[PDB]
Amino acid sequence: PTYGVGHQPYRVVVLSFELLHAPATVCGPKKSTNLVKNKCVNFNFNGLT
Amino acid sequence: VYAWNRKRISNCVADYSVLYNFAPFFAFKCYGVSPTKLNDLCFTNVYADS
Amino acid sequence: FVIRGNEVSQIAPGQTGNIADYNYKLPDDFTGCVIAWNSNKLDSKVGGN
Ligand SMILES: *[C@@H]1O[C@H](CO)[C@@H](O)[C@H](O)[C@H]1NC(C)=O
Repeated sequence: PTYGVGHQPYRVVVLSFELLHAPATVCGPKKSTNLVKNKCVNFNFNGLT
Repeated sequence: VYAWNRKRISNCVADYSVLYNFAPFFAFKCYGVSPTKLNDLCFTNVYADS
Repeated sequence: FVIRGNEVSQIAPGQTGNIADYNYKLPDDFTGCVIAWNSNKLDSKVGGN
């Protein structure tokens, strides 16, 4: 505890994120809606807008 | 700061990795070079202002 | 993991150093986040940990 600011311990957590190559198993709090076909619509498929 | 020290370092092998042990500073602030790449290239003169 | 405050900046893509060369090397193409916080109250011990 007598050390300086550069010699003090730091706890590090590194979150490495995979791409959408595999099934998107970790997905955030977004509520999915019903699918509408044959119409000019905006779409958000697993973060692909 | 109005009478800042200036020491010329020359004719020696410079190892910049011991500065972290010498001083409790958090990080460098290097402008023309990179602090990780300082152990490779050789300099003509180096001046330590303080 | 737990490191020193001098070597927090070594946890980055394309960087070299002691822990970045011998303990934990991040791929230069690392797509993710690094969260480092001070833990001088917990990890430090009086007389040395
Ligand atoms: C600085 O010099 C003193 C003089 O004895 C020494 O004890 C100490 O280990 C040196 N290094 C640091 C980082 O204080």
